Amino acid sequence: MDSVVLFKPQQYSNKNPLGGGQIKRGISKIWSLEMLLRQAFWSVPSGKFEDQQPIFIYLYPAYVYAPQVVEAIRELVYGIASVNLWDVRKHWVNNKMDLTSLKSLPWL
RNA sequence: ACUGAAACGAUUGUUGUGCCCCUGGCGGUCGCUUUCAAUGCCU
Repeated sequence: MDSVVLFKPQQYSNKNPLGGGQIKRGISKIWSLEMLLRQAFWSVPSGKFEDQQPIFIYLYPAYVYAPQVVEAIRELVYGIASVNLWDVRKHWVNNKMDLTSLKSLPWL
């Protein structure tokens, strides 16, 4: 449904029968709660989020995190600044291309 | 039926339009066609 999923509901499917009138794709009732939780807690559009060209970065652990590191990664993923590459450029041609300069910039 | 069978990111499009290798410039300056010569010899 256009009111549930984050992208076009009605495009060609290899999973629906070929030449059939079932033109809408399927979603598990589980993934239907998940797409609605994404509308609710990321505040993204229904049926139209894909046109924002969304690319997702997932920050998986090196097997284990301590409780303080999961709290640190909370403070990041809910608080990270929307990156603009112009000043990341500026703070790196200044500082003589020492990449260690990036460690200190206001990323939050 | 290989999460299968068939599967064009395609169609159209001028690196375009204007533009003076331009302006100025003495082949110039100096230079004796010169030097020597019996219209001559006899009546």
